This record gives sequence, structure tokens and C-alpha cells, in this order.
Amino acid sequence: SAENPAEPVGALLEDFSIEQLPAKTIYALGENIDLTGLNVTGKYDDGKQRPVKVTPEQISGFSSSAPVDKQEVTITIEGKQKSFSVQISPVRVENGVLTEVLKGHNEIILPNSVKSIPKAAFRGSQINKVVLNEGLQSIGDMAFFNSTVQEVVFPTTLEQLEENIFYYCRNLKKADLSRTKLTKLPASTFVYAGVEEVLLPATLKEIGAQAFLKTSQLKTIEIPENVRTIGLEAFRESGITTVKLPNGVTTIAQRAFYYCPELTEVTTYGTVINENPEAMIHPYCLEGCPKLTRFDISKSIRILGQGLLGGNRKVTQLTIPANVTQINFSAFNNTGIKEVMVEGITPPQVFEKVWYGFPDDITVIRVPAESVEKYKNANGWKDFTNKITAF
Ligand SMILES: [Cl-]
Repeated sequence: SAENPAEPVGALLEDFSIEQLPAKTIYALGENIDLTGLNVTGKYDDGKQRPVKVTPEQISGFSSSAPVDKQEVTITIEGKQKSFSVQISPVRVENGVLTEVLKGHNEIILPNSVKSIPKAAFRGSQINKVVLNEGLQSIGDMAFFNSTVQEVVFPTTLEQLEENIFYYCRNLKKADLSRTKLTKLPASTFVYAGVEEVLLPATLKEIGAQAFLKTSQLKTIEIPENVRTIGLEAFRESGITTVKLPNGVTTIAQRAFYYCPELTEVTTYGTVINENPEAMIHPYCLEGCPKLTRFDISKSIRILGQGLLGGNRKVTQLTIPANVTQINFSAFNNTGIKEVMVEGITPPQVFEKVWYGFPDDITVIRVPAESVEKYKNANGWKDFTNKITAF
């Protein structure tokens, strides 16, 4: 009850109209109506129009006992009635936690009261579509594990993810996370998922281990601008034909693109450079990629590991950028590379007694004209003296 009189002295409402609906039009089972945001204009018998605050006993037809897709809620004042629609979703929310999802509903629209989705909340769900609500902050482990879900709409408030959420989501065609606040895409997020397209947010800094493992339908991937790290086997056995990644990438873990049978290009973009002496493309990163013809190295990488393109024969030209300071044993060995351009005025260092950094049948190594002798006298590089020339 309001402390002060609300109605005008001497004037009675004759009619009213809903000018703005309540902000909450989606409810969970057992939730109470929330009229916040409702704007009513009353026509009074003194000719003056006035805002009307609806008192609780004036509502009828609202009931959150059972799922209802469209429920008519009526406002009754001065024998006059106006109605609006609400949806009672087949879900239970207790202290902001999605505690229950009811079966037999192919489209789930979550209420705004959902703050977190717990572990396995939609696991094995035989549903088609989920609209995640604004206000959702986190999603728990295996939340959609082996769901038949075809579409998931993500909210701008989504901040935190646990692991294996879309593992075995064979029908999830697209995951548009581009408008979320995610800084990390966790390990095994899309293993065996049918994702054809995954749009990542500008806030993303890390891609977890096996995040896109066995994504056979993923056509391409654009790694967003602020990503620093690509985890162990992040794209192992993915169907990706091309990868775009920023020049700020400092870690590409082992076998990150292992056995991608349709991968043809790895290209870089951006002018942001992150300094870190540990920045490395880890061993056998693109082993088992027989269709790869182009491999751009992130301009923030310092170290090139063993067998980066192991067994490949279609990359015939390679550019090593000026930021590379170290090349390990057999880095580009077991390849079909014929032409390498090493851009560093200062040669990358080689510490092994037996290097095999490039194949025996390499044709030429092009280095800056002012550095030809620095390369020819250097450990490792001296093994290819008769193939070194200027650019
Ligand atoms: Cl409530």
C-alpha cells in the first residue's frame, strides 16, 4: 500500500490505456507478476489525463502454475478492462539459477531472472531452439551435452562459460557469441558439434584446448583481434578450409590444427604486436594438413617449434617474419617448401648441432641484402650457405 494518496481529489477515472507494457513479459514457473515498466494513462471525468499506478487486486488472469505460451493478463479499474500478454516458460528459477527445464517444449525462451545455467541443465534435451536471456552471466559444464538443439541465441551479458557445453550438439548450425563479454572460450566447447559458423567476441583472449575438436562442418574460422592463445588441439580434425588470426597471437599450442583435411590457408591480420619472449608456435601444429598451401606466422611469435607442417607438400613458399628469434630442430623439415624468405635483419638463432630446419631439397633462402653474411656465418643457417641469397 502507498503511504500517500494517489488518486486526484474530486475526479474519477472513466477509461484507461496501456501505453507501455511491463518490462517482464516472460516468467518462470512459480514466479509472481512484475508490473515494473508498465505505463497506464487514465482518462478522468475532469477532462485531465493522468498516469495510473495499477494496484495488485486490479490484475486477473495471471498464473505462473503451468507453462503457457500466451497468457492474457487483465487490468480492471472503474468497470473498464485492458489486457496484455505474458508467457509462462517451462522452466524453474531459484535464486537466479535455472533449476529445471521441462521436457516436451521444442522452443525455450528463458525469463530475465536467469543469472546462471547449472551443469547439464539441457543435457540430452530433445529440443530445437533456446533463447538465452539478457541477465544470463554463466553456463555450467556440459549444459547442452548431446542436445538436438538447432539454434541458441546468446545474450550480451554472457560472461563466463564452463567446459564441454556444446559437446555432441550435432544440429547446432551456428554459434554467434560475437555480442557477449567472453574473454575465454573453454576447452572442448564444440567437440563433434555441427557448427558451420562460430562468431567470437572482440573481448576473447583465449581459445581452450580441443574447443573446436572434430568440428567436421565448420567451414572457416576468424579468430578475433585480441586473441593471445590457441590451446592444445583447439582445431584438431576440424573441417575448416581457412583460418584468419591476429598478429597479436603469442601462443599456438601443439597440434592446434592437427589433421585438418580441408585446411588450405592460415592467414594473419592486424598491426597489434604483443612482446613476450615465450611467444611460440608449438610442435606439429599443422601436421596432417595435406591441402595447406599457405602458412602465415603471427608477427608476435618468437619461437618456431619442431615439425610445424610435418608431412605437408603443398606449402612451397614460406615467409618467416622479422620478430622470429628462434627456429628449433626440424621446424620446416618433412615439407615441400622450395622458397623461404626470412625477413629478420638479425637472423633467428639455431642452437642445435644438427638442425634440419628446412628440407634438403629446398631451392632458395632469401634474406635481407645487408644480412647475407650474418646468415651464412650463423649456426644452422650455414648448412644452407649455397642456397642463401639476397632480397
Ligand atoms: Cl518472484
